[PDB]
Amino acid sequence: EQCGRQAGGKLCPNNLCCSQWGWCGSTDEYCSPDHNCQSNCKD
Repeated sequence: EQCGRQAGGKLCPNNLCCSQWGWCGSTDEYCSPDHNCQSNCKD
């Protein structure tokens, strides 16, 4: 994994959102609170 609780609490590079599953991206499945985004989230 890349970030979040699945990767030692790491933040994503380049201000990307960390999804609920520990992967870095920029779309709703990664960034939305409705999808349990972990960090660098949108709204």
